[PDB]
Amino acid sequence: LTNPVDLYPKPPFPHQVQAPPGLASRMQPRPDHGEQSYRGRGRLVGRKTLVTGGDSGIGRAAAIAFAREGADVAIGYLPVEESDAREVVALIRAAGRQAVALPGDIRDETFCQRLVARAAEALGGLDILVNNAARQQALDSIGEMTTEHFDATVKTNLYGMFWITKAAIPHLPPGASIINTTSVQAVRASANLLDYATTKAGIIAFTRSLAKQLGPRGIRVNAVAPGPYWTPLQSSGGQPPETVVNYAAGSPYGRPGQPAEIAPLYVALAASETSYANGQVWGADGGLGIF
Amino acid sequence: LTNPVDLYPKPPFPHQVQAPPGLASRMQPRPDHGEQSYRGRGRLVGRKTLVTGGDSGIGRAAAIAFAREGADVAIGYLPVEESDAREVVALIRAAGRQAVALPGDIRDETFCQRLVARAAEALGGLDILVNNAARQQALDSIGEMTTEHFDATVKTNLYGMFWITKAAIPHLPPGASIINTTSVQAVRASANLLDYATTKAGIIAFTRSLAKQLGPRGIRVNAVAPGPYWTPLQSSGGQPPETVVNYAAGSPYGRPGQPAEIAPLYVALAASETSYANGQVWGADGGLGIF
Amino acid sequence: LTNPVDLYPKPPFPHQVQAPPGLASRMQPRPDHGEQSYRGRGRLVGRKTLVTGGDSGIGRAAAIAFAREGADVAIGYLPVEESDAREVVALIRAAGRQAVALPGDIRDETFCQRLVARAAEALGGLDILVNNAARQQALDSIGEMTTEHFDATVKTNLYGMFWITKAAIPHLPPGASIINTTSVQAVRASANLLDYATTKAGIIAFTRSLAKQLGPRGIRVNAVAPGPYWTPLQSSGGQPPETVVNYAAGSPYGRPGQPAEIAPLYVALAASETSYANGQVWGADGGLGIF
Amino acid sequence: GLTNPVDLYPKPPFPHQVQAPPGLASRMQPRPDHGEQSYRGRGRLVGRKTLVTGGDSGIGRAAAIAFAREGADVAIGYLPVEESDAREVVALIRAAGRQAVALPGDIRDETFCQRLVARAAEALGGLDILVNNAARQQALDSIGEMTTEHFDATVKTNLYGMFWITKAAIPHLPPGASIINTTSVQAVRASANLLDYATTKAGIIAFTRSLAKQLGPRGIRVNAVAPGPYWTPLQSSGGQPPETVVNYAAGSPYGRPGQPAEIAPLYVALAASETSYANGQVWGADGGLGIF
Ligand SMILES: NC(=O)c1ccc[n+]([C@@H]2O[C@H](COP(=O)([O-])OP(=O)(O)OC[C@H]3O[C@@H](n4cnc5c(N)ncnc54)[C@H](O)[C@@H]3O)[C@@H](O)[C@H]2O)c1
Ligand SMILES: NC(=O)c1ccc[n+]([C@@H]2O[C@H](COP(=O)([O-])OP(=O)(O)OC[C@H]3O[C@@H](n4cnc5c(N)ncnc54)[C@H](O)[C@@H]3O)[C@@H](O)[C@H]2O)c1
Ligand SMILES: NC(=O)c1ccc[n+]([C@@H]2O[C@H](COP(=O)([O-])OP(=O)(O)OC[C@H]3O[C@@H](n4cnc5c(N)ncnc54)[C@H](O)[C@@H]3O)[C@@H](O)[C@H]2O)c1
Ligand SMILES: NC(=O)c1ccc[n+]([C@@H]2O[C@H](COP(=O)([O-])OP(=O)(O)OC[C@H]3O[C@@H](n4cnc5c(N)ncnc54)[C@H](O)[C@@H]3O)[C@@H](O)[C@H]2O)c1
Ligand SMILES: [Mg+2]
Ligand SMILES: [Mg+2]
Ligand SMILES: [Mg+2]
Ligand SMILES: [Mg+2]
Ligand code: NA
Ligand code: NA
Repeated sequence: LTNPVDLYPKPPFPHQVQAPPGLASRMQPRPDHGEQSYRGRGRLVGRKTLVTGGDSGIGRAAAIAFAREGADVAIGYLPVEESDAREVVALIRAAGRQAVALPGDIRDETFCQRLVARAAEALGGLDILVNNAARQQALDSIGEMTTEHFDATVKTNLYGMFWITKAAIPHLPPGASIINTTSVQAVRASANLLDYATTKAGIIAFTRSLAKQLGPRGIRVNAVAPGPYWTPLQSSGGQPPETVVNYAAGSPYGRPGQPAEIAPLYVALAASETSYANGQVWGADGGLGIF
Repeated sequence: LTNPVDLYPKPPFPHQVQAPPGLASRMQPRPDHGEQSYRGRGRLVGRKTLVTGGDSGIGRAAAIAFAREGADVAIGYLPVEESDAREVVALIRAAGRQAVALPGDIRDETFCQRLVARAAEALGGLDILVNNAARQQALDSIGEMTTEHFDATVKTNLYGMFWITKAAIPHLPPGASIINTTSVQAVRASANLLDYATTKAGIIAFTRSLAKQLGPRGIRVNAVAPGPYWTPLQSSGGQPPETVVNYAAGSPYGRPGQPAEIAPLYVALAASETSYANGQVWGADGGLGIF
Repeated sequence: LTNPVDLYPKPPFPHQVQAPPGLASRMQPRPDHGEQSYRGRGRLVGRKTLVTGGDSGIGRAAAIAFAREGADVAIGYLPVEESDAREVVALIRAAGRQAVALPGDIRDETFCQRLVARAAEALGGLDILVNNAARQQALDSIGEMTTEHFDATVKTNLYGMFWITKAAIPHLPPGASIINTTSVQAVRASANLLDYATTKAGIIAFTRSLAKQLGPRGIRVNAVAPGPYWTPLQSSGGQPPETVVNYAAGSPYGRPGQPAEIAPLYVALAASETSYANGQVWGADGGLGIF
Repeated sequence: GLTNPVDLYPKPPFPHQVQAPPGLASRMQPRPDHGEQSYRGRGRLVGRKTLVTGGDSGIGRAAAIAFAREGADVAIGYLPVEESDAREVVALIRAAGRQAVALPGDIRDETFCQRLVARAAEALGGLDILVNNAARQQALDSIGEMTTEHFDATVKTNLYGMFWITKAAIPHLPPGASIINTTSVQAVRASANLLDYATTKAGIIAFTRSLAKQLGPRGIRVNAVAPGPYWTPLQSSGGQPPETVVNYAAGSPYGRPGQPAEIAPLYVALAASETSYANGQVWGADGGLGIF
């Protein structure tokens, strides 16, 4: 037994702006993605996985967990994040599994198609897809939101997911899983996250509808809804700098989550024994009590 | 007192297919938008309103009610719907008010700006905005959903709303109202409405976030969530023809709604007396009991 | 047009505590239930209504509005609230309608039955029922919550509603309306409102289930979900005194609602024209954006 | 490897099979699968000390088996008439090498709730996983037929019982402990024939969320699980009418109800010490209804 409250760092944190998408290695403190704590138990042996945004944050924690549970792992990421991605590749390989690094921008439809084709070719198949990449850039007013800002968030968080998922489904055998990362913002819908929250609510409806389409074919589609986590998405403008300094201070634990803490949700949803979880949204928000 | 169950038509309806967006005048029965039944009582006197998709369906019922409550009304619609729109223009003027007809495709960002500008110019201002136009085209499988189909739905239902709303805010005085039409599909998320349900959940988060931005400025932003209603959106491919024949037969009333029935929600949300309703989603789904 | 933000008082409010259920006339400032501002428009002429907790707060605002819309009104309240209740009786009569005053404790099943029977007898019928009375007593820890405390909340807010509603249904003709007051606490579920939040979530499910039972029989059942409002429920222990002093200071308007502002929801849900609103939860929370 | 979940378990139609409540799993046709043969532990709850109400049958039985195989000692509550189901669970717990405790009694009685927790904690040498899973569910088509006795039995079992047990348990729970409450998709599906039941299941979610905010700061996590339709005696003893039971979940995306075996992984995942930022959550497993 461990008290979860003081298991991880609490605010205040140092001032630390990065340009998006940021690097985990440059945060203060660096996030804990489970590098030391996550121990596998053979729960996903021989599975074949693609995790978008697997270089850092929640995607990285999921990639590490999958590899240690016996799964081979391809990760997508943006080229600017190469130094974070190389760490994850090294962690996958140290677990004795195959790692594939597939950099590119999922706003580009033809890249989405190439990404899935090359992941499946490299792995000799595909049977866990995690749509986790996201753009998040806070703005206090719609007056400041250009079409370029709105479009970048929607193209990353909705179109990219649509294109990748559509390309993936012909590869996925019965027994496979799709997992989409959404956010408590889907319904908390902060004033400063107008476009982001719009997409995160959309992801949940997409998940539920696609689960009804694919469930009869033996493919399960689910979503994970984090509350506030210590990731480069936040310190590179997902929240303003002063919010980052005091991130989640007012929450029940008085601290943000660390990515390590949410990896178990992804493993549980993908595992073959969790066979009646389909169309679900599983939250991990530290007591906000949203999903 | 009237028993609502028996107040309006019940299925089965005759087999009837139209190409989208369809005409209300070609439905059997023609929808009841309140042309004979809605009596105004001075609840929106002198208001200045823009209703997208005001030619037919729910938007037409809202436009008729607004005019009879003393508001001037501009309606958007697509050019092929001119014969429906002309009826709404005549109903607005018959109530003694000013009508403005503004056909154009809201997937076009520049038309969205033109629509708002011309509505405000003609009416001498703008203080009720109703984002109600939508695309809905049922498809049973993501495998048959093209990027063109997905994009048409997202550009109509999310980008059009964003562009129109952003262009309208500089016109809106303290005390104004924005109302966005969403759907029970936001959470019912049927297998055959993958892109549509995505957008309708998005609209709710957009409403909630914008309400937190604009509430402090004195502008209220709310959503209306219809269940199934008898409109040309459904018989022009929003549902497959045999579902249209049997539309809402399984509901608690055993019948779909008629547009007339939901107009009162739009009047109540816009009324100045409803001054602490902001960020809300008000349902009218006949007992499905969703919002 | 008037800015709704500045329409009503903002905190801080004087330190003030009353023994429950409290009196509206002893609050500082006295609440606005629409005594001067609510304008009837002939929307409920000849209806026959029973409002529990109609002496003060939201129920008082609804009772004034119903009378001004042309309905006869019976109000329930606790005997110690006679001084608040007689003001409401006077306002109903000033609107030209019949008032009935029916004090008693709805935790008493036999009283619940007498209440409904005497209301219908005195009015000559019954066709709007508003279950609005509630108990709310904040407590920081379950360790301090006696069975007596938990039972008082559940018996008032769940059993009382059940008994009154069961007794009323044989009187209610097709076309009648039942409205249940719930709370954003149903899902906000504050730490200090453990028993209360339980009951308010229960009320929503009760509303939805009963709407599916009675909808087919021509009786609509709906719920209203207020956010924070300035009523004696709060300064008599519903929130601790320092919260009352700063009540809703952190909300988008920076003020709580006044009961006057939510009356239009009760009128709209009761009106015959709102005929496809059944099983709904309509929020009025000032921009929290919950229901 | 990969298995198609659609046809992993039996589909309707099932034979007519009314039981008087609370019913016995051994008298269902077919007998439910609680994971007796299939669930393999992996040392995820070693040394934990657990109390599961309604652990004789159904979802609670599946949780009990999984907890024991993951290394936890397990006390179960149930009603005396279910002794024959409970004795099987006791044997499954012991065969995993754990301590089992059988604590029959009716949780509508406040005094029994207090003694249930005291006796569970005493027998196990502590308590650090509480699963509030017992429930009453009796379908009725109209409120006119619903007596105060019927309403009260559902509310006393599903809300008051949970309240009394939870309150008595909290002084025993150390930091790192878990409380898990079983709710239902009926919390928001709110069928016409489950008026009192749906009321309580929505109530359970608000109770979970509020208590998570109370206890989270002290290191105790409070969460809920939201099943869709599962093959259990709660349904065939009147939770649904007989014709619905015959065709249970035929119209769902898989065309079949869940078997309790399938939901046990949710209870293990919520309780595990590594799942340390899950608090106040409602995790659904409804086979594609897509509710929680
Ligand atoms: N951190 C939080 O507080 C929080 C809260 C709720 C939800 N979430 C969700 O967490 C998920 C993972 O993000 P995170 O918080 O772990 O942060 P993160 O920055 O570590 O991960 C986001 C990833 O998105 C990828 N990405 C962004 N734009 C891309 C593009 N155009 N092409 C390809 N890849 C792109 C990047 O590789 C990046 O690593 C996101 O879906 C986000 O919505 C996070
Ligand atoms: N009818 C239902 O069962 C139902 C159910 C839930 C929600 N809704 C919502 O109701 C709203 C109104 O639809 P309705 O059912 O009254 O149908 P409708 O067909 O009468 O109205 C939809 C309108 O959208 C407009 N429109 C569509 N694409 C457009 C474009 N590219 N540019 C400009 N205008 C465009 C058309 O003018 C059309 O009249 C929509 O937002 C829809 O999502 C309808
Ligand atoms: N004021 C808020 O901030 C707030 C917030 C959310 C929801 N609500 C809801 O608003 C509704 C009305 O409360 P209000 O805020 O207007 O406060 P209020 O105190 O003015 O009204 C509550 C009324 O409940 C009645 N009542 C209480 N116990 C009773 C009993 N045993 N028997 C008979 N009558 C009894 C009393 O007559 C009292 O006037 C309640 O259902 C409450 O849950 C209020
Ligand atoms: N089976 C489904 O379709 C379904 C669907 C949604 C939710 N649920 C939930 O699942 C949970 C477990 O039930 P189940 O479906 O496994 O059925 P089940 O019949 O196997 O378990 C319910 C148990 O409740 C216990 N119980 C009932 N009344 C009691 C009392 N007064 N005192 C003590 N114990 C009492 C009995 O021991 C019984 O075994 C319940 O909380 C129920 O709400 C079930
Ligand atoms: Mg990164
Ligand atoms: Mg049209
Ligand atoms: Mg009072
Ligand atoms: Mg049993
Ligand atoms: Na959930
Ligand atoms: Na609502």
